[PDB]
Amino acid sequence: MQPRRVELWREPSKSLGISIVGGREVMRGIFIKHVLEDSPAGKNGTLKPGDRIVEVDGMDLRDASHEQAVEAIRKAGNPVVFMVQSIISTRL
Amino acid sequence: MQPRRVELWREPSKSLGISIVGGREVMRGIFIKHVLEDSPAGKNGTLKPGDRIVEVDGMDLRDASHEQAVEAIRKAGNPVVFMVQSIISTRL
Repeated sequence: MQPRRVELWREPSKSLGISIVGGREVMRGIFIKHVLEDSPAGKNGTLKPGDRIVEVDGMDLRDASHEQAVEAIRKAGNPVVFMVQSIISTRL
Repeated sequence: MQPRRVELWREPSKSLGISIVGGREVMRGIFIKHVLEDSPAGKNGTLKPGDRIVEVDGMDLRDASHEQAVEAIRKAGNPVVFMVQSIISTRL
């Protein structure tokens, strides 16, 4: 599907509620591993496992390292603005 | 972590309870996207989102296409035997 914008509003003393994997190579891109249901990301509802993170707070992450992505997200203000894109998957 | 063996026992009229992403390139490797809690994969308990699928029922999937992996899993007997390896992730 098409790339889309996600604005995560931080909550004090809570993590955003995502885990990320990947980065600059079995998984070059940066992707969402998990989303905690009872969390900012869960409450948002539009960020999903398997979503590729293409930008965070204006910074291009399309050829980024795991560290650059982690850093971009941690140093983002509020809201944390992602551009994400879903990847094709198969249910078995 | 180390590669490990997972034996999924199929249940009649139920899907295995996994979704997979990736394949032969933002995600070259084959990885578990989702595991349904109330399913064979969920009941097993040892297969997790973010796990790289390296073999299925004896077939090497280390340079496999999405289609080859889907096919390997669908054509597997019972139990469906995976070799998987976790990838590093970061919680935010």
